[PDB]
Amino acid sequence: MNIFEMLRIDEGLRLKIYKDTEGYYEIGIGHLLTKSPSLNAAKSELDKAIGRNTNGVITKDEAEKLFNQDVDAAVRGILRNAKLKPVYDSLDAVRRAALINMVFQMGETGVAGFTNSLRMLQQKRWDEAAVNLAKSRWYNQTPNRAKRVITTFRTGTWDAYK
Amino acid sequence: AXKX
Repeated sequence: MNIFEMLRIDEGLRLKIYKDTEGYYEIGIGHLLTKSPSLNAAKSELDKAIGRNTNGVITKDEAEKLFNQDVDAAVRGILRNAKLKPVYDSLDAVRRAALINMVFQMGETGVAGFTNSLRMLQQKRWDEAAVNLAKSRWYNQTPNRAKRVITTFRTGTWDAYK
Repeated sequence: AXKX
């Protein structure tokens, strides 16, 4: 159990371009293609990522690859961000994965926006961060996922994934 | 997704 395994549970694996619960197009393991409604712009984003004509279908290996780069970018994003970095540094290993998970799903700037929730995590007020984490658009968008991540931060265990 |  780590970020790689946690994300696999949260995102699934699809070798064909798909729509998320918001109508956006993703592929592989949560790799965002485009928020534009056209399936063709999505195919286009795709061939540019891969470097080939894909017709909206990729190999599993290509999926794995993308995933690695994505997890790597989520970590880079936490490390260069002045608001997230001091938080991250302060967390144990389990909670760290919970933050990389939000970042992979919302981006550095989107997570950097959870001002109250980050103040609480930074101060080790786990119950109160969980409550603040729930008052968000994120949670109203993807509550089941958000609920598993918030339990991780609350508890510091892999309980919601087990 | 996405604090609002």
